[PDB]
Amino acid sequence: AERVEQTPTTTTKETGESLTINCVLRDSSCALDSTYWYFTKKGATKKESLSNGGRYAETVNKASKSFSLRISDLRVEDSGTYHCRAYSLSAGMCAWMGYIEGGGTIVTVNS
Amino acid sequence: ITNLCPFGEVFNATRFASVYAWNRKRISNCVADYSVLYNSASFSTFKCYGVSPTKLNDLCFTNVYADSFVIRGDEVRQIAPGQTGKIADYNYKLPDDFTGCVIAWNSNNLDSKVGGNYNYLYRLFRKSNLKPFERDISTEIYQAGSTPCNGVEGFNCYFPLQSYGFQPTNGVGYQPYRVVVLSFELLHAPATVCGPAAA
Ligand SMILES: *[C@@H]1O[C@H](CO)[C@@H](O)[C@H](O)[C@H]1NC(C)=O
Repeated sequence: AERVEQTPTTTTKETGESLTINCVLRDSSCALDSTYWYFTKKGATKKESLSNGGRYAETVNKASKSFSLRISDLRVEDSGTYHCRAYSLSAGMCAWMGYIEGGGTIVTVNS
Repeated sequence: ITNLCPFGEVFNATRFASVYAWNRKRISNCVADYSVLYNSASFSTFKCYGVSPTKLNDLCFTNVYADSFVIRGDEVRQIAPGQTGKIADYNYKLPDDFTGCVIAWNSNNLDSKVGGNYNYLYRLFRKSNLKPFERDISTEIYQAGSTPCNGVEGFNCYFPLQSYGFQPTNGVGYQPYRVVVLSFELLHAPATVCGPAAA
């Protein structure tokens, strides 16, 4: 079952804390060649691009085919659903080229 | 008429088929912006077999087919060459030599009710596996034993279709996913489906 496993599925956090979301491309012979993150606000349907900027930090281990988004100094506007997209663009040990995506993380931030 | 392929009619259709009764739409004589689909961000799965997604705008094809249906999220992995399971074996099967893209998105907001959506079916039983791109919409009672069945349900005599219950609060693995499979055919004939950037 070739998939991206995104954990945690849901979290609640206080304003000012940080959070880490971990993604790993499981049950694949495919290389992890690039990654992309998307957010929808709470109560919105638009999937929009994350910036990789000041509060948002990315890690990738290509060998283990895992990556993470850490969001520091959480606010209430951060509340919503985060999606990770894993790209395989080399075509060696993979039958395919393109992307598969995590199930999402539903984040609630209180104060 | 060197005009845009009606991909809107496939991807944004109000109704999608049950996987056992999967739709096929033939696409021809049109220009196709595959990049806008690939770069969209509505999709959770976009896997292209035997062709790079970033070169699709540069290629022409004799025929394109768009197959479309609904399955559960943890069945999307079965819509690939070489896979096995209820879907790949008895509902929709890709050839081992598949050229095309498998595209899917979470459709929980369209294909779950409150109290659950029961409109979607899948074939649970069959005498043998589908051949690539075969479609079986029969409701013949499946004979699982030596004992003849005579169109009558009994202890080794099963109705072959079962209902997906799409509960909206379930895990994504149990949510509905809409799926579109694009097949690209390149034969010895005039190539009628091209990207904006092709000859
Ligand atoms: C379907 O959804 C909207 C229509 O308002 C649009 O953004 C999108 O391009 C459409 N998908 C297509 C044409 O594949």
